[PDB]
Amino acid sequence: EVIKEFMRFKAHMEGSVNGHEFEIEGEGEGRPYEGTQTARLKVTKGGPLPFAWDILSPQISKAYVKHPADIPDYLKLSFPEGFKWERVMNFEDGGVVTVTQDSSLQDGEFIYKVKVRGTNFPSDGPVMQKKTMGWEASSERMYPEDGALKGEMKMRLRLKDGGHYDAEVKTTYMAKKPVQLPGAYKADYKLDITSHNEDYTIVEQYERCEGR
Repeated sequence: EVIKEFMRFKAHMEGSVNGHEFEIEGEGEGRPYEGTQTARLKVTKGGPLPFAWDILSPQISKAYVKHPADIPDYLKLSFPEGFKWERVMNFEDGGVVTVTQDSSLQDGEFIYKVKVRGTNFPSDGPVMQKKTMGWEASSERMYPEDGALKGEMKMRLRLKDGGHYDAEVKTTYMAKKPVQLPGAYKADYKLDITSHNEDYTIVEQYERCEGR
């Protein structure tokens, strides 16, 4: 049908973190029913970034989440029109990241438009000093509320110096048509940076996500 067993995507991201503006463009591919995907991203403006790429990686794809048959796959069902999402991440040291995203399907490939704002990150923190080392696996609590599918999760970022750096995350995912919302369930994620040049202006990532 509209969602094939293999799908490519194009992504464009604009934003600002602690006042630093940037643009990122990327292309990816994956297997939406198996919950797996990879992408190649390039910082096209504002590179090299003065902050950890790790805060941007989750803002680059929910059409690729493996679901059981008895769970309506609301975000897949939303296509060809698609869906929008709005996210707020509250980090333990007061940093905040907010995101608004549009997902659409244009002639057989997914199109992602992302806007990112980060603010209040301590200048001496792991984000502005780039001391981060990738996200631990996460479980997102999914639940229907107010005509939308909501997600909530605590995410933990590994630090290069030893510890962990935590965020509280809340996201609203909204189909462009009112397709069948699921009941409550959990989506488990693993997101890895698989390749990156010295300054991270070219980065590759891989993610597996499965609803339980």
